Amino acid sequence: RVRTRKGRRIRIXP
RNA sequence: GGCAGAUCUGAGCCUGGGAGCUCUCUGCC
Repeated sequence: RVRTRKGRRIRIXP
C-alpha cells in the first residue's frame, strides 16, 4: 500500500 | 498471527530526498 509522509506519497509494502 | 486503512494521531534514522531502513497507530477476525 501507499502512505503520505513529508507531503510525499510513498510505498509501504502492499 | 491475518486482513483493512490514515500523517485526513504519528515518528526514529540514513551509506536520504525515497517501489528508502523502519518502529508505531486505530478498525475488524
